[PDB]
Amino acid sequence: GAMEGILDFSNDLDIALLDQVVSTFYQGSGVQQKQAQEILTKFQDNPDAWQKADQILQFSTNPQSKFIALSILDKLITRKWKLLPNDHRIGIRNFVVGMIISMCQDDEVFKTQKNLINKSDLTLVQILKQEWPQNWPEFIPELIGSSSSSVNVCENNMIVLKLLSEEVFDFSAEQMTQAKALHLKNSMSKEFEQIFKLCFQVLEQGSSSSLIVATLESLLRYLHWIPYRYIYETNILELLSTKFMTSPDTRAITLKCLTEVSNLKIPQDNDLIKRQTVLFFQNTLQQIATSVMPVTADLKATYANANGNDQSFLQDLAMFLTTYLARNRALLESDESLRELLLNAHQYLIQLSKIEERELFKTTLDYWHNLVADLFYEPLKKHIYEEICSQLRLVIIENMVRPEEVLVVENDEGEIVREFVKESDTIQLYKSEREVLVYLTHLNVIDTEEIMISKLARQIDGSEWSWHNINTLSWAIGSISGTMSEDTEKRFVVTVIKDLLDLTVKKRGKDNKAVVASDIMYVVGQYPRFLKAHWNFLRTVILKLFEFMHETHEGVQDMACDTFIKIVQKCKYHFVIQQPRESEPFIQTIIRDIQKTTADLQPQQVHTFYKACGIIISEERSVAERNRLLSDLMQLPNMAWDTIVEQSTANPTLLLDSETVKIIANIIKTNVAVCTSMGADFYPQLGHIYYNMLQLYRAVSSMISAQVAAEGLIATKTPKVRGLRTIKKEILKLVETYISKARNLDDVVKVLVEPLLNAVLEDYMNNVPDARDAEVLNCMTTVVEKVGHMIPQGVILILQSVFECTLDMINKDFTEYPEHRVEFYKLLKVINEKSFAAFLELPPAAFKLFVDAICWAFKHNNRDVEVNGLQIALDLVKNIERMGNVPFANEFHKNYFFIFVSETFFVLTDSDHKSGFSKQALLLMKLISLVYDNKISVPLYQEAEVPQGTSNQVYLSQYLANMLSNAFPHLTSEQIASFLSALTKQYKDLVVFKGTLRDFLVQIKEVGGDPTDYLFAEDKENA
Amino acid sequence: LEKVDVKTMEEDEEVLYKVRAKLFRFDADAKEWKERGTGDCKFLKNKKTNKVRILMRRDKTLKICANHIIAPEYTLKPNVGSDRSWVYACTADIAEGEAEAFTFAIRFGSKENADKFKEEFEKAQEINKKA
Amino acid sequence: VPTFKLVLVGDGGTGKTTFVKRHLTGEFEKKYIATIGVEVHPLSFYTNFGEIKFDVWDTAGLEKFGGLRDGYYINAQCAIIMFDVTSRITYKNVPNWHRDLVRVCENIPIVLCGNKVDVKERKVKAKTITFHRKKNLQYYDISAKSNYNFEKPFLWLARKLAGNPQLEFVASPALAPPEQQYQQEMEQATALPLPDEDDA
Ligand SMILES: Nc1nc2c(ncn2[C@@H]2O[C@H](COP(=O)(O)OP(=O)(O)OP(=O)(O)O)[C@@H](O)[C@H]2O)c(=O)[nH]1
Ligand SMILES: [Mg+2]
Repeated sequence: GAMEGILDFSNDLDIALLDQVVSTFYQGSGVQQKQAQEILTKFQDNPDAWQKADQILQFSTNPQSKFIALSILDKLITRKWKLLPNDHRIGIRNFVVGMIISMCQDDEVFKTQKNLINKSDLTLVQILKQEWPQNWPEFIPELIGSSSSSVNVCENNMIVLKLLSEEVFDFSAEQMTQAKALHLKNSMSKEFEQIFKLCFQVLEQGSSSSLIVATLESLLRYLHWIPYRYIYETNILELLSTKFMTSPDTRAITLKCLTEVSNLKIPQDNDLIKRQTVLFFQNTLQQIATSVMPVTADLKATYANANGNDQSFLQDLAMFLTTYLARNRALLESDESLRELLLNAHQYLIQLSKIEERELFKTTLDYWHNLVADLFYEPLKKHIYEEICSQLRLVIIENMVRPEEVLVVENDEGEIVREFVKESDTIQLYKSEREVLVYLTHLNVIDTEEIMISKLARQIDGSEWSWHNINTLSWAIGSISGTMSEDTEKRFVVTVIKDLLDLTVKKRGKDNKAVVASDIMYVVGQYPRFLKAHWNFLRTVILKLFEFMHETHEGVQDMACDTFIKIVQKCKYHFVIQQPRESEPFIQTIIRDIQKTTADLQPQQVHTFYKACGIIISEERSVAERNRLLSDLMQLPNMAWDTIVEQSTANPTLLLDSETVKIIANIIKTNVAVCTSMGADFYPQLGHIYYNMLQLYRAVSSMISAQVAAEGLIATKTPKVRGLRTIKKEILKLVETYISKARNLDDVVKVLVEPLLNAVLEDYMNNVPDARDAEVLNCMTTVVEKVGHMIPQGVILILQSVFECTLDMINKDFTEYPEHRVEFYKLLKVINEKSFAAFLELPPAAFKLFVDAICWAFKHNNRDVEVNGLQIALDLVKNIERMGNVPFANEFHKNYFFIFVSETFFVLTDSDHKSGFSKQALLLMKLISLVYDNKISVPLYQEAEVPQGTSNQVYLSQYLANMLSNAFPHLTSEQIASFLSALTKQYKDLVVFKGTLRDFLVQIKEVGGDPTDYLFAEDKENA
Repeated sequence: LEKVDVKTMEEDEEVLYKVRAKLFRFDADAKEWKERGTGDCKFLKNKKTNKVRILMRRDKTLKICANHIIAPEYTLKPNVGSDRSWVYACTADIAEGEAEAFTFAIRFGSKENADKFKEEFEKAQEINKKA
Repeated sequence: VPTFKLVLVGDGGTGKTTFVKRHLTGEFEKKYIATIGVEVHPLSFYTNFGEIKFDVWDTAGLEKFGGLRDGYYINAQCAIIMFDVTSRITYKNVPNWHRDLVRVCENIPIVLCGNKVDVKERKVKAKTITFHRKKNLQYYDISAKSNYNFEKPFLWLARKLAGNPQLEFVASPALAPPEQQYQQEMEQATALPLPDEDDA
């Protein structure tokens, strides 16, 4: 209705209506707000809307209308400014400068329309990016003179210069060509002496808190790039660290400025700059202790109360102290007069490390890591920090977070439950805490042992008992494994374990028993050195894990199986020998009792238990003994298998029996688990089941095919068919895991591969798309990777059976069958690396589909596919290059060289594939190099397309000039020719070549880009 | 802002049964299931009326994702995709405002939990019928 | 009761609209349909300080659909910048979103969220993620899919905006619910498989 009136540009713009459209969008709601939104987006996007901007700025009574007019002008200035007659260009600059002056003059508007003034200031800076200084040489001297005219104009000028510095130095890379960015940086550098004088004058003399704050904000940006003499040779560091730390309005920005200075690498032989760096740190800490809070203050409380800007200030202070000390604490460590300042600054960091805020704790911990690693390695330093280190031991011990192996956690209603999600953030924080604590413990193993043992006493006697407290102590105790002598560790671990054992005696109830069991398991898994030297202790520990496997808490049972694995990975030798005073190797006793030990476990935990037994067995290196152990371990699953095979061989309809399918899947998963720990040693068990297994794969396959035909593609989502497909998937995973690890590749080729190919490939090709398992391609990729070099004809079968029918599933869109798409390109990749000759046997129509499939991969946004795509293209080009000056190579270039060049230009240049930029460039450089290095033997053009014997060089350049001219018609022929002249000279130098592509990507977003920008590199080759 | 004590409106109910669950609603305008919430599903019996409702809340935000009487008329049916889920038609759910009809599916950790849910849902239907 | 404008920004595809919808209706939208310009959605939470309300301006991250772009940020009282930890280029763009945002909104609480931490092959690891530190932003690893930390950005914002760090999410009141034609919808709902039967 009426709101659409503003989209009619044949009529005058109605400002009062536009104002109402804008207020409907910002202040209204629901459907009206929605319609106003779509209208304003059309108005802003009209190619002519910039012509209304002056009118809106003059007459609008809505500051949002004016802000959007400025966005309109911003897009013109950034994209089309050069197309514009000098008439429009001067009038724009005049009315934007005029607007800013108006606003500065109106004290109430300057105070109340910050948003609009800051946006107007930004719009002025965009015009500076286009016209200054070559067409506005007076800008800076004038801005400096006009600053005395008015305290609002001076303040606003600081804003403009802050945004100018940002746009030229912090954000130019990737939004301006290299040449333009250099031009602007040079121009600001040449005028900076005048700007610093103004900025310094205001700081020594200025008055208005808001003017001082705007000046310091601009100073923060200049500190990113300006010459060091401005920082150290003026009196500015004394100002920042005294006067501006005292006043709260300037404190936050001052600390950020000093943090920028504090990260600077200083010239080491300059004793006066050293003294200056000491002095500003001295002043800054004195001001904090005087004006903000003394070293003793409880920053944990201050931070939790969150009054005013306290959290931000405590974050800025941690950043300032950790930045300066990581760079300069050596300046403070040798002079005895500075010792108190060194230790006070470390003491504020200790108080900051008590704050409950994970991100801030990680910032301080990263510094403590830097410090304690230096104390561990650097001579004569640890003694200075002894008292800081003591306090830090306590802070880390008390704030330990949950290791990843601890599978039990408190839910929101105070119950101890199995964790549903792994927490990568917390697992990382645990690892950084451990690294710091380990160094700390090496620095004073006596002090660490005393703190932990004394905390442990307060847990046992109940005085400090809580889940939190026993957890953080146990995690800390586990985390320092490896730091004590074997003697000290023995005494310490005996004490800890006896104490945790007596805790599981007091502390009844499901919750308490889960907590303490988690902590005993975590500690015991962390000390295999101790276990290995103490057989009676190791034996008792495993027996206690087997007890924990009967516990009704699933977290506890899960943790018991994982700790069993974790112990046997280190301790397996002691399970395989016969120990003194025992009648047999413990592994025999374990295998014998497996049914009893595991009766209360879920199937997944049982498979883990078998995997642990497999780790033990593979320690035994005589083949006969190891083989018998494997046979004894596999007794239960092999007996279940034999009967399941007899039975379901005699009654195929069992495979529809939910129960039978679950028994089969569990037997195969058990074999996967043992195969995963035994690897090459698993062969004799795989040999035992292999023939009947692949017959089962075939019977299950025919069931699936049948069910789908009888019930529809929806059958693939039913519990029956999903149970069947789980069986096939586990069979493929078993074979893959074995081949993955095999040492005898001859038996893989001569015994495993041919029955495998024959069971799997035809079945995959002949099922409907929804019933094909992507895991088939995954298994084939392992096969080709391990043994491809030995089965060139098998590789050809693989390709014939999966290639065209997979390509057909994934080449309609980018979304459907995401796993097949990923495995497909993995498999094509490994075949192209290892068995390139398979692709030479393809009939030409299929080879064409292969090139098509590579280009398709590279239009994906799915990272794993795109990356494989670009890599295959590179390797294919290399494979072709490697062949002779031969008909196949020559035909390849005649048919596909330009397909690859244009497809790679396409993804480089559209705005949808920015993540593949490096590999697109590498591919392009190699394609250019084939021509410029004279690697292609044959003319790439057709007979009578071009004069007598023209080079591939000049033909490539003509092909590209034409391609780019049609793809980017707004570019001049000159800009295209300069671009290409640069590229074709830079194709050996990745850094330069990519700067050239990036320049092109800037220029294609605008009109009238300067073609000389592509000679940027010819002048650092000059300079 | 001032601390506000205002409460759950479950204080005059007894918890007959509680189970962890994931709730879905059927979207007919698309041909699809949409998740509505994961959390504790509770059967709450009013101590005054002896009426039993299902009240389910999402973890963390504690927002309500099912709030309806367990009507005797309702029937739990299997979904073709699952051995651990029920589907049933609800005629008056107020989790999101005024009463609306839905087809819900509720899925559990295990077939054992789905089985106990059914037994308790039918127990509650009996309570509701005969009072 | 109080309403706060929240602007949600970040690269295309990082999970902005998915995360909002998850909070609005509980659903997990699997498809990617890029937002165009902005969509505005009211979202309320019940707290121990009463109900607090956000108008969530879920903005477009693809440049072709940017719409008014920074014009969306005017009057925002808080913000979430989102990236995806499975795509490095989305974290590389975070300083660009933050720059454009704080030029318009100089003094608001802002949460940085690294989404999709449920994905095995994580590309932007913990030690890379440090942008928030000098910029005083609150940072969470989150996953709209697994719900990992999915409530934390709003809880943190609510505490900042209410100026009360003891604010907590509480159970909303559960009013008593009230006392033939629907048989076809049951036929077909029972015949359509629930998603993620083997995730679950
Ligand atoms: N694995 C995983 N996928 C997610 C997660 N969150 C979102 N997604 C998927 O990521 C895609 C992102 O979708 P959107 O939420 O529409 O993206 P967006 O950030 O709004 O994109 P624009 O609207 O273009 O700015 C969808 O396919 C989601 O299913 C997550 O936590 N984990
Ligand atoms: Mg979106």
